[PDB]
Amino acid sequence: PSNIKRKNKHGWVRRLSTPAGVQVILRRMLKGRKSLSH
Amino acid sequence: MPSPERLDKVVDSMDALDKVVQEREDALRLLQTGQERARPGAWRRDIFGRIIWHKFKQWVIPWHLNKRYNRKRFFALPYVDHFLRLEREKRARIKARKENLERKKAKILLKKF
Amino acid sequence: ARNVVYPLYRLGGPQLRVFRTNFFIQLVRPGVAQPEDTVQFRIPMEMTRVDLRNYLEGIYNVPVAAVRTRVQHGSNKRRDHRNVRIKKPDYKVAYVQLAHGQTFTFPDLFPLYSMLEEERQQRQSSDPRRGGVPSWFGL
Amino acid sequence: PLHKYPVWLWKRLQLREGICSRLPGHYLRSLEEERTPTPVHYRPHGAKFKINPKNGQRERVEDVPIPIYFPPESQRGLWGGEGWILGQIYANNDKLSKRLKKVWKPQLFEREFYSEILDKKFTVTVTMRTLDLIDEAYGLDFYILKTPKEDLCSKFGMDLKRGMLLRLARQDPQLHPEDPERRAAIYDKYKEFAIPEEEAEWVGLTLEEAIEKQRLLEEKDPVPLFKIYVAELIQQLQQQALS
Amino acid sequence: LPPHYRYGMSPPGSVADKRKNPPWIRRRPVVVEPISDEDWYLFCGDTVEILEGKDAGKQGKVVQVIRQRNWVVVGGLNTHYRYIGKTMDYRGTMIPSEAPLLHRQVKLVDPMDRKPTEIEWRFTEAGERVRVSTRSGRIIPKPETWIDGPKDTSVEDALERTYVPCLKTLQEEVMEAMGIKETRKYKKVYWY
RNA sequence: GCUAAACCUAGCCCCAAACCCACUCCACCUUACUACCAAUAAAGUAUAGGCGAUAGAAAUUGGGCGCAAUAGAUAUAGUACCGCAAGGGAAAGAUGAAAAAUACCAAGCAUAAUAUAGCAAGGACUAACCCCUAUACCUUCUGAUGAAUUAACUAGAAAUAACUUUGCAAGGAGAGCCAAAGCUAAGACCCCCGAAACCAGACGA
RNA sequence: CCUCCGCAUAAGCCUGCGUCAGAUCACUGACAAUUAACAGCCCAAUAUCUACAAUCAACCAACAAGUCAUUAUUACCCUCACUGUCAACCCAAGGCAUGCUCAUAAGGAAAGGUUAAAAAAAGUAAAAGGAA
RNA sequence: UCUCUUACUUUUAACCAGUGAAAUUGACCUGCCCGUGAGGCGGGCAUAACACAGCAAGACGAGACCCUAUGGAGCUUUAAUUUAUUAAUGCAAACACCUGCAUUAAAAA
RNA sequence: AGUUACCCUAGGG
Repeated sequence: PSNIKRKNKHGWVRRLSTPAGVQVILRRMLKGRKSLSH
Repeated sequence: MPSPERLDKVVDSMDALDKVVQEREDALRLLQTGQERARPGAWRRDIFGRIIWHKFKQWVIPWHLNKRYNRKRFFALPYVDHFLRLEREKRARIKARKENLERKKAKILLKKF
Repeated sequence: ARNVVYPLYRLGGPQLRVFRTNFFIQLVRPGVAQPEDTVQFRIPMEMTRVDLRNYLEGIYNVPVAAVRTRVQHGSNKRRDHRNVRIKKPDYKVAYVQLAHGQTFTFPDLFPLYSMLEEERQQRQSSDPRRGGVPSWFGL
Repeated sequence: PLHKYPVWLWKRLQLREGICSRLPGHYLRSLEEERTPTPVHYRPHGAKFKINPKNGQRERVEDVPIPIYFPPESQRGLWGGEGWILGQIYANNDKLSKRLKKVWKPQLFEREFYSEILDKKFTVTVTMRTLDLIDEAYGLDFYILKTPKEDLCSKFGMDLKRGMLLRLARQDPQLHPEDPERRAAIYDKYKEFAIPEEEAEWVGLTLEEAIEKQRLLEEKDPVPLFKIYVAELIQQLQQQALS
Repeated sequence: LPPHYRYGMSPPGSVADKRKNPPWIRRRPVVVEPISDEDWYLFCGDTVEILEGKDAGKQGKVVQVIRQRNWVVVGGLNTHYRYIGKTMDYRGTMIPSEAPLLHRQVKLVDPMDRKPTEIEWRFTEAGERVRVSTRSGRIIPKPETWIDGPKDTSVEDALERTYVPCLKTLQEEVMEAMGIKETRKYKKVYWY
């Protein structure tokens, strides 16, 4: 377990870095997840 | 606590004082400048395609050489509009459910009384 | 002040002044033994050490010699009926050492029934030698 | 449930909603037009009706335009009404063979022209067909101000058009300074395509570009309530004076 | 407080209320007939006549109103009996307890006829709105000192108008009156 | 008599109508929530097609015989929980006017362990047993498979022709369609669970 | 009587045997706490300097050929802010980076009570022989 | 190790006390011999009921191998025909790059 | 067209 690693791969910045990650966040926002990212 | 009501009374008094001073400040601002809000802002459209009220921050350098600011995306690419439509439909569903439930409740009320 | 934007400072600019401070403070009894000149406060998260010094010196005319701060973590180990964690908020503790050899000790704060009580002396408890027979009857 | 409006009508609904509604009427019309670009990569039928050799009866025939893919490089250059044909073929022109993907690309020529009205040497990537419509239109100028938007299918073409139409509308003396007779000769040479300046301002604008222009146009500093109230007080004093 | 929360005799926050309505109960909601705020006509201190149940025909006074359930508690009427102060070994003391009555089971009473009558809310020149009886043109009025302390502002000081309306901010008035001088001028920054 | 049972109403579903949302202050693309720097009909017709499986025009014409807590939304909540992540994804509540009034019914057991012998019964019998008779069931073979038990849930969807029953009748039909007794209308025929794969786009390694 | 463990830091976790009160081989509510010197959190530009290992670095001894640095001019005067600091703890159902101690000054408990059957597991001892 | 096993200790075990699973389970009032096709059928025989501890003969409980599917997937080629492409050439166009049309191979279906 | 001791799935003996 590592916080640096976790925030590097699944974090908000990494998600928004690409259109695929933006789509992940959009999917999770449509579903209503409390946690959209790490 | 000996008398907890006076805490609420003090809090209400201070909220009233803040309201009064704020009213004076905004009246003066409307008079001198015509602006309605103290903090400058804009209507922008973030990466997820939603309209937001972006509140501005104070900076030393202008925006075109602000490295961090220019990383933010105030526009949506065409892959968002499908998700915008699906969110619209989700909101529509919630509203339809609510309005129908209100009508059913009214029917029940009229049935009983 | 809390929950406000601060005007940005630039070289040779006017002093930042706050006219109606927004953060409020309490002085709480220490949970452990402390030196005589130490006063303990619970303080908002945004309030700094310099802010607390100036706050006490200005509003309360208290000559402050040292200030130390720590952030206390509130417990997240308690749950609703829905197994959802309930947060006790975190807070800031300040330790203020007073100046000029002054001393502080926390003061000793906190140093319809008539008929109920008047019938409480009218039990007329059950007599053992009666053996369950109601005592109301005059026979 | 159901939407009140079909989804394909949502763009048209949006055009009537906000800042799009405040745009000039002629520009919104230009956006509304849907007329068909001239055939380029397919041969149109001669007539609406035709007798087939199979059953000998007359049926109506329609020409279904072959889709053309315009890569973004085309918007920098000036191709004809022509672009890429992303299609499929049969292996040896026999339907009993495999179906395999083909792309038909044009031949791009880096030619160099002179816009007389704008008085500039432009290096442009074109096609042989572009040179043909150039020859038939008798000049880059006439070609640009004649060929409609769908037939031009180029953003650079519409930038040239907008510049040209503005230069006509403005009667701009900056074409040829200290040379009025040639300026007048060129300006009369294209009297046909003279347009009002307001109309020329919005020609060839993409919708986002038009919204940006409009939002600049109506961006005004909010007038302080002080002078509104002063004017109101002055007006009230005038009314009281006449009483 | 949760939705469909059940209003009762105990106040919505009391100890008895938290016991009766813990944060996890979901009971069947009570159907309360919607009476508008300007259609309500039973107030605390009102004399009322009881129509239904025990104590029918007896007149009393409205002690509490629970408007979330169209409830009127007529003091000393509609009464059962309960024990209070029930300890381990003491049975407690019996006492009369009131149960709420719906507004339909209660009528208002004229101050001179002393009979139950319907009421309408009529406008008056003197008072913009007030109750009136139906059996007669009689108005029914609405029913129901102090020492200043060490930290209570006197009315004389409270109401005094010290405000001169001007075109200066509190910051500026306070700086001018407090004699705080600032020669340094703000260097404008970029907002975006 | 224990365990338990029972309960209606939260809400939801399908329509109709109507085109929706989105700045208290503050914070949030950096390790997010971080003050601040380079219709209908034409018609299943024409047509297309390993001319076959199939595909198929145009001209032209013009509130509830809904669910009611294993149901109905997944929804008490996209929560708890699971997963590094994308992602997956629950369960459940019931008094009354007032709580400022605290019986009778599944299985499983208990009251109440058992007595030669045997699909556990049937014929009986004065009589429980003793006597006589009796190769569990379902599926698949021509004649091994599954199941502790209780409660709930759980599986046949198409009217061309024909037939029956009506209406009207050389005509029927509320355009189009059919007609050498036909035509119009109705009725009545076509299940559930259970691969490897392939493709597209993400997420991790 | 055991100690192949311990004590700190890192990483991870996040208040998870502190006080008061209650219920439950014999967790809940409330209150309280970790205080910077340790450690994070740095650096004004424009050019321009940075050939010779470590190994006690002295020989020797080599190859795989190495872990390290400034100058010139210009600008510069305000100072001790913010954050981590708790535990019996993490990851899985045994593993764990670094320093210090190498049996402890630190840290723990193999036996719920009895009996002394079989079978089973581990250990010890075993005549004569010593791979049958 | 064995001829050839024996003694002791600990754990386990058995009993007492506390806490307290799982696979399994058509129902069972669950015997032996012989025969038929075996606790249950036929013929003999036996047979009051009831634990606890054992044993492991029977009852009851994976790992392979073959075949089939007009069921898949991969690998190799001199299966089918093709070169979408990539590398080359030849020919058109233009005044070498880019394009269009054919041919030859590798890697491909 | 061969092949799979990497084979895989539904069934059968």
